[PDB]
Amino acid sequence: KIQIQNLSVRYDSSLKPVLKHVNALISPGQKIGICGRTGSGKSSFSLAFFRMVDMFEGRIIIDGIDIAKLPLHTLRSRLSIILQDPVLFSGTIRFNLDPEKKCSDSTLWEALEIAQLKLVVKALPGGLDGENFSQGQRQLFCLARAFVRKTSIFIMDEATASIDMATENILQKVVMTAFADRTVVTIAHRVHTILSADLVMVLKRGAILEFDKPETLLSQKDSVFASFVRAD
Repeated sequence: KIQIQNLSVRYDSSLKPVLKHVNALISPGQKIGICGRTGSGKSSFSLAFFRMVDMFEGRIIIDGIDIAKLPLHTLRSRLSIILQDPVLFSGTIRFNLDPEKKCSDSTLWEALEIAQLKLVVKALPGGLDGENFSQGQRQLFCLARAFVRKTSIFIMDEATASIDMATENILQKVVMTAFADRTVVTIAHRVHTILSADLVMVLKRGAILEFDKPETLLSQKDSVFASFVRAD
């Protein structure tokens, strides 16, 4: 569960604030994209809440807890993420698959067969024992490992930017049967999967343009996401 109060993002990191005065209630069972001129919209959400960068004003809260006393090791860990180039150690498959204590065959062939990587179970013998072909099977195993977090809140931002096109044919397909039934914010500059997302965001002026359904947005005579639809 998520409750965010009046968030205004100002960064001690580099010059000047970015996001300004964002307040809303958001729970699981949703999808959230990020559009705009300068990208990485969801990178502000990840960086703030998972504590990468820092903001100044406002808070993005989980349950009744706010950013203040939230457990640090919990906040930057219990979450999930997907990035463009997050390849991991190629030494051992079941051990990389076991960054934490244990999954073993259960989540191994369970999420592996769930990720289409079960043929990697057919080619390479049983893991803990890497062959790289493009990023397709590579980053497929990657974002598959990420999505294997399996907890309530999953986050991905522009994971399909470098992941090329027809991969989503399976890959977005994989998310189609996955990204549902939990807390998700999913952003792509192709934006194609943001259709059924209950919330959308595009960056103009100082902060996000607006937040609503895609069909409610395209429903008005004039709306942002429509205006960013043609030129893409």
